Amino acid sequence: TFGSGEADCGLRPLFEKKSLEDKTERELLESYI
Amino acid sequence: DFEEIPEEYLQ
Amino acid sequence: IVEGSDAEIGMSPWQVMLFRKSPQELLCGASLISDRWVLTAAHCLLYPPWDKNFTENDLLVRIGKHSRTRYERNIEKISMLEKIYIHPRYNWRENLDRDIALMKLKKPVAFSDYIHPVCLPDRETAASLLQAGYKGRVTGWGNLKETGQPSVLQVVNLPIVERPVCKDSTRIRITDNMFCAGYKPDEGKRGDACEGDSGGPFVMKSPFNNRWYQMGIVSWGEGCDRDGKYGFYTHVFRLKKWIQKVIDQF
Ligand SMILES: C[C@H]1CCCC[C@H]1Oc1cccc(-c2nc3cc(C(N)=[NH2+])c(F)cc3[nH]2)c1[O-]
Ligand SMILES: [Ca+2]
Ligand code: NA
Repeated sequence: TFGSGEADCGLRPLFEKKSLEDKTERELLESYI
Repeated sequence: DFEEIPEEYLQ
Repeated sequence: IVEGSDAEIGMSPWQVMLFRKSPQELLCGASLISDRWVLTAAHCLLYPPWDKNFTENDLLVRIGKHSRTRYERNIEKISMLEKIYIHPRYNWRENLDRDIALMKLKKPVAFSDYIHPVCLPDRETAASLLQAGYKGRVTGWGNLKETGQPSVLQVVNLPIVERPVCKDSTRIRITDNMFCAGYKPDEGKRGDACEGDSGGPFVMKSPFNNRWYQMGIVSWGEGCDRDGKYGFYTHVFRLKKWIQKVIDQF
């Protein structure tokens, strides 16, 4: 249930699930130092 | 400018 | 979204569109957190100052979209609402403090490559990610300029700003239930959410487990992308107990 959410929440079919990155997510990851 | 949707969704 | 780009297909599978049946118009953005629950900003549904008070029957929720105006046959799903719950202490009189609402759908939706829920944060994730300097992402079909609307979903990545800076950019009283984000005038980069984007998600990607979490809801701003100004978002983690409660009560 929540805590996280629907268990498989936040993993995108077209990206995470296929190990593909979208064009600007790296920007985010890089800002976390 | 919104295209119409299936009448069925208004009800 | 101002100074943002077109999203990629399936980039934000949790993005929802609140659609009005008569007139048929985009009302606000929203997010899919379950197969039966949508999360939005309470001011998109109830805002007495302008005489706005929408009920179940006046809205439609459209999930799986990319194009703003077209009925994407075989891709998006349109659900009707069963119930709407507004936070009991939503403050429309003064600063839109606790600007959150939950909508229960008539039937569960099925996930697809374009429809998938977002995760809600937990204390630890909020703690480690909600730090000034860290960037989040906002999406929506809202205005492209303060003073038109895009053909597809737009996206922009913005840094979280130090609370002092947020408070010193406005006259409004900021509470612990909001945070602000955006670039400072001496940063070069621009970007902000705008009218039409209200209700949608501000999300971050955890570098620990690779999941996307929704940290904020687009709440308000003064103008769109003005220098010295920032966008304010509802702090989802601080209101989580309310979320859990209605979802495990209804
Ligand atoms: C669509 C109706 C629904 C009922 C009452 C609110 C009204 O919505 C709105 C009407 C006019 C402006 C906005 C709006 N401006 C906004 C500006 C910003 C920003 N960061 N600069 C934002 F995040 C959300 C906004 N939302 C807005 O959300
Ligand atoms: Ca890890
Ligand atoms: Na700004």
